[PDB]
Amino acid sequence: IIMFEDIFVVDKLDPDGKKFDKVTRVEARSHNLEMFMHLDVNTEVYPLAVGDKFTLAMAPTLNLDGTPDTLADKYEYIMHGKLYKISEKAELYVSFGGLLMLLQGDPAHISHFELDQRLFLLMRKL
Amino acid sequence: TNRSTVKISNVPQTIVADELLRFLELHLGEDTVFALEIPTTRDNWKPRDFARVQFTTLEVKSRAQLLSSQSKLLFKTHNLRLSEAYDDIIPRPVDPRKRLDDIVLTVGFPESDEKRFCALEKWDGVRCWILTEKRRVEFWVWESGDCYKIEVRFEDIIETLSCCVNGDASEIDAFLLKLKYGPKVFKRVTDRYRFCKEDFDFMWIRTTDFSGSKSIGTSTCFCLEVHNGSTMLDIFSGLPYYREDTLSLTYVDGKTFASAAQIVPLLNAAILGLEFPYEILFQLNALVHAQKISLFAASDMELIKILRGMSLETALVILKKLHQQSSICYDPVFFVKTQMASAYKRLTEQNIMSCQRAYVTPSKIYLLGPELETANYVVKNFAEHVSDFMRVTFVEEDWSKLPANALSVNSKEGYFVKPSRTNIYNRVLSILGEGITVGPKRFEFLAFSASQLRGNSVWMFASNEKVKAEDIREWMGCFRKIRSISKCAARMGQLFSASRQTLIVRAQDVEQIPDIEVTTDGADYCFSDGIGKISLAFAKQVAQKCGLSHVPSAFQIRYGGYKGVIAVDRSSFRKLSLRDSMLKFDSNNRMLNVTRWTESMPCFLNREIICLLSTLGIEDAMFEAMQAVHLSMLGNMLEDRDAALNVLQKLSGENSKNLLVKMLLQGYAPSSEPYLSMMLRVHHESQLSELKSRCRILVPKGRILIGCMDEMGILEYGQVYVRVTLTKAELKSRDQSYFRKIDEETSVVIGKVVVTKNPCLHPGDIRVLDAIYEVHFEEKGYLDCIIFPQKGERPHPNECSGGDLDGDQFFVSWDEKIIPSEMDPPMDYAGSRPRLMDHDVTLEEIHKFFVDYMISDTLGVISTAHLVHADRDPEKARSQKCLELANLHSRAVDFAKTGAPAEMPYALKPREFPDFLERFEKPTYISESVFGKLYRAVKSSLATAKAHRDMYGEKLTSLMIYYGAANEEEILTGILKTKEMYLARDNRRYGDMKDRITLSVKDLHKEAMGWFEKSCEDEQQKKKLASAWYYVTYNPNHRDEKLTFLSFPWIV
Repeated sequence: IIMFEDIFVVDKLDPDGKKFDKVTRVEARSHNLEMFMHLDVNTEVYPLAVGDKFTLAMAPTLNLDGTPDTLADKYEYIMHGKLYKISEKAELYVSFGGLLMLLQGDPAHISHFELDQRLFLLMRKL
Repeated sequence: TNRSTVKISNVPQTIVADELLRFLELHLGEDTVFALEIPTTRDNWKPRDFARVQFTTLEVKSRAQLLSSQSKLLFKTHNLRLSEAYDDIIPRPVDPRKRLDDIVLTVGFPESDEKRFCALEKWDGVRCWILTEKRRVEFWVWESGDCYKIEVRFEDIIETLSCCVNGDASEIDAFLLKLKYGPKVFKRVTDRYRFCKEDFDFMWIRTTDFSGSKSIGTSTCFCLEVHNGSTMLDIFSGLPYYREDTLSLTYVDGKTFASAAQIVPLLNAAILGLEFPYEILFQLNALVHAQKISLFAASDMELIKILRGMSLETALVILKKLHQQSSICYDPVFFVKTQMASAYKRLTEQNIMSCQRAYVTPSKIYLLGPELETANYVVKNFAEHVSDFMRVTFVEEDWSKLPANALSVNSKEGYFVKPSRTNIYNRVLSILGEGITVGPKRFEFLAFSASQLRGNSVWMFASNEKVKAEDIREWMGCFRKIRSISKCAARMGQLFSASRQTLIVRAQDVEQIPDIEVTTDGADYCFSDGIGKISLAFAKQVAQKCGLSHVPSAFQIRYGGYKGVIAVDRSSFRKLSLRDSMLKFDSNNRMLNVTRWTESMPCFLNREIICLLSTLGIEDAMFEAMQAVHLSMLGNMLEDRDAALNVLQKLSGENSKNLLVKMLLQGYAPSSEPYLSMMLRVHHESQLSELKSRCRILVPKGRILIGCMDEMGILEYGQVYVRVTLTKAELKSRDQSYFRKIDEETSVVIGKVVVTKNPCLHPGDIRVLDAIYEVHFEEKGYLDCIIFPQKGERPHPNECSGGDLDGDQFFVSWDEKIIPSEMDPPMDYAGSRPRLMDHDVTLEEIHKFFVDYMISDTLGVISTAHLVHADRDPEKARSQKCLELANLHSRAVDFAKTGAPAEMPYALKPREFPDFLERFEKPTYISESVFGKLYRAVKSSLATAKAHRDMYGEKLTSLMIYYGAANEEEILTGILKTKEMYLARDNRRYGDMKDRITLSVKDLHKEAMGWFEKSCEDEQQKKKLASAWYYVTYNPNHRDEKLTFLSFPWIV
C-alpha cells in the first residue's frame, strides 16, 4: 500500500527559529536513495530540530487492501494532498492544502506516481 | 581548525555587537570572545545578516561548534549557525606562548670574523608575534608615539641561532635571525558594531625606514633579547633551518656606522680619502650587498691598505673568486693573503658590453655587478664610458614587482575618494630626482625603453667632465616638439634596442613619396602606417656585414628617429627612400642599423587562438587528436633517431646548423652518447613543462612572418599572396591541392589563410583571406613576406586589433579543415584623445608618469580574467562581457602610448582559476572546456690538454655557482629547473636572465675556440689533438678526484 518509504535526515531550516509563529520549511536529504526534500511543517505542534531522523511514507489510501478515498496508529503526522506538477532527476510538487512539498530524487525511484491524484503523507520521528 | 574565527550564519537585524557579546559570554566562558565584527552595507546604520566572531582559545571554538551542532544556541528566537571563516579579524596567534611582550629588539650584522656582534640601534618594549599559519613574524615597535610593524617571513630568514646576553653559556637569553632579504615596514594611521576588545580601529600602510640613523636598512641580522625560557626552544624550533647549537656573543660599539643619506648600505667615501679605483670599490660594494661579507668586515684599514696597491687583473680575479665562495666569509684578509681595447672589439663583433645592474628596494639597494649583456645603440658612440651606464630596477624586498597597494593607497576623504601617496612614492621620486651616488660618481636619469617601462627599469648615466647626461639627451634629438608626456618618453626611449652597426648615409638622398589615405563611414583608415621602400643595392650592402646569404624581401629597420619595415622593389630609383608618416622626432644622426631581417619559424597555437576559434564550429576531436599525435611523436623521439631530426627541423629553426642537429641525422644508438641523450631528455622535459604551463601546438603547415605591401594595386579587398620556404615535411610530399611548387625552396599557397597576432580578445579578428597566384606578383620576387593590397575599405592591420606595419609578426597557416563560414566584424581601433601640455617638459612630469605606471597597471590580469570567463560561461566571445574585456585590454595596451588608465572594475575579477594554472594558493575549479580536456589528456600521458680542461671546468663551475646552477644541463641549456620567489611569477625577467646566461656561455665558447685555434695552428695536428682530447675525456680512468666535465671536447 506504501509507494515510497525511506529514512530522511533534516539538514537546515528556512526560518531557523523556535518561536516565529510561522510555518517552517525544512530541507531533508534521504539516506541511501539520496533524495532532496522540501516540506512545510508547523514546529509549534510538531517540533523538529536539526540532525533529527524521521521516516516518511506515501500511500494512496489509509485503508488496508483497497478502499481508496488503518495506518493512523503507526504514524503521527498524517497529511492529505494532491500532485499537480510532475515535470522536473524527476521531482514532485504536492500541496497539502497550500503546504507545498518538493521531493527531488532519481527518475527510477519515482515512477509509479500519476498526475492529479490524491496521496497521503505518513511521517514519524522514530 | 587552522584559524579561530567563526562566522555566524544568521543573526537578528535589530541587535548590536554588545548584545551578541553578552550572549556569547553568558553561554560560553567569561571574556572568551576576542573580536566581534558585524558587517554593514551602509556606513553605520545597516548591519548585514551575518557576523564573524573571533575566539581566544581553540577549545572555546570547539565548544561553540559543539553547541551549535546541537542547536543549543538560541538568541532572540534565532538559531545561531556556526561556520568556518576565510580570514581572521586580527592577525593574532592563538597560542599565548608565542606572544612576547616587553622585550628588547636590536639590529646589527656579523661585524667581526670571531663570535662578535655589533648593535646599531636598540628598541625596548617591543611586541613579537609568531604566525605559523601565515609563515611570518610580526614585530611591533613604538617610536615617537606612532607604532611601526616589521614583517619577516620564513623565507626571509636562512638560519636560526640562539645566544645569551647575561654571559652564561647554559642559559639562553638571545636569538639570532639571519636575514637574506629586507623586512617589510608598516605604519599605523588614524565602532558601534566593532568591539575588538582593544584599540584596533586603524589600518597599516607600507612605509620606508622610520629610524633616524636608518639602522634597519643597513642591518642584515636581527637579535631578540628575551628572558630565559625552559620551553622557548620548542617555540623557536618551528623556524626553518634551526641549528641546535649554543653560541655566545659580545656587544661591539658600532654606533659610528650611521648614514643619514637615502642610500644607506653604501660605504663612506670620506673614510678612504685616496685615489682608490672606482671598479674595485664597486666590486667591494657588490660583495657587501651580497650575503658574503658584512659592512665592518670590509671597512677596516688593513683590507683597503692591502687592496690599494696591487695588480688590477689579479685583484679582479681574487674579488670574483671571493664572490664565488659558497658560504659566508668571515675573515677576508686571511682569504686574500692565502689566495696569493677589447671592449671596442667585442662591441664591433657581437655587441658585448659589461653593464652594471642595480636593484632598488624600499629598505636597501642591491648591486648585482658587471653582468654581460647585449649592447644597444647609445653605447656605440659612447663606448669610453662603459662603466657610467647602470641599469636601475625598482623591485620589492623579494626582488618582485611592487604591489599596487604599496603605492598610492586609496582613501575616502570628503565627498569623493582621493588616493594618498605613500612614503615609498616619495622615496622613488627622490631617488629619480637626486640620483644614486656610488663612489666618486653620481648617476643621472637618461631615459627608459618601452620594455623597461613594463618592467620598472630605467637607464642611468654618471655625469662626467667630458659628456654629461644632458649632452647625450640633446645628442639623441630634440624632444621639445612633443607636447605629450607619454609620447615624449616613448620617443626618447625607443632608440635603445639591440642592433647591428652598418654604413653611414648622409641626408642628401631621401625621398618624400606621398602616402594613401581612405576615409569611409566617417573613420580615418590609413594603409601606410610604417611601410617603406628599399632597393636591391641597399639590401646587398646591408646584408654584407650581417653574414646573410639570401636577400629577404622585407626587414625591419630604424634610423634617425624613423621606424618601420621596408619592402624590396624592381623599379627603384636610388638606394634609399622614405615616406611621410614615419618621422617621430628630429635627430642629429642618421646611423643605419637592422634588428631583424627574416625568421621563417614554424607557427604555434597559443591559448587565445584556441579560445577564439572554439566558437566558429571547430570541434574538440580535432584538437584532441592533434595533441595525441603531438605527444605520440614526442615520446617516440627518444628511442628513434629519425624523429629527432624531423622534430629539430620543424620545431625551432627551419634551417639551423648545430652540433646536435648534425648528429641527429647520423649518430649512434640513443643509449650511447650520454652528452646527447641527456640533452634530448632535458629538452623533452622542458617541452612538457612548457605544454603544462601554456598551450603551444606545433603545426607544420603554418609559419610566422611579417607583412608588407607592393606598389601594384592589383589585389582587391580579400585577396593576398602567401609564400614561405619548404620544410622537411613539405619537401617529402610537395603534392597538395593548396600547395603550389613554384620553386624548389619556395612553395606558394592557394588555401584559406587567416591572420592572427599574440594578443587577441575579439571574435572579429578572424578574417579569412583567399590566397591567389599571379605571374606579375612572382616577377617582383617576394619572399618571407605576405602581400597586402593597397586599396580596400579598411587595411588588414586595422582589422588585426588595430595594428600597424611596424615589422610586427603575423601568424599564417594554409590549413583546410578550419571553418570560414562564420565572419564577424572587427572592433573599433580608435584610441583615446591625446593629452597635450601647455609647457615644455621640466623632467618632473616624466618622472611622475614613470612612477604612476606601476599604479593601476592591470595589463596582466585582463587576459587571465577573459580566459576564466570564456572557460566558465558557454558561448564565449559573444557576450558583452568579452567585448568589455577586449576594450579594456586594448586601452591597457594603449596606456604605454597615451596616458589612459585601464580602470579595471572590481566586479570583473574572476576569483577562481582552472587546473592548468600555477596559482596553487588560489582556489582551483575543474574545467570542462577544451583546455580542460587537453590538460587532462596531457596529465594522463605523463602518468697541455689537462691545463686547458681544468681551466674550462673551473670557469664553467664558477659561472654555475655565480648563477646558482648546480648541474651542467641547466647552465648549458639556459633553463633552470629551480626557481626563486620572483623568477616564477613573471617570464620577462627569466627570459632576460636566460639570454644573459646564453650570451655568457657563447662568450666562453668563443674564448675556447680562440684558445684551440692558438694552441695548435696546424690542420692535421689540430685534428690529432682533438682526437686525443676526445680519447682522454672518454676514458673513465683519466678523471681526477674533482668533477670531470665532458662538455669540453664537444665544440662542433
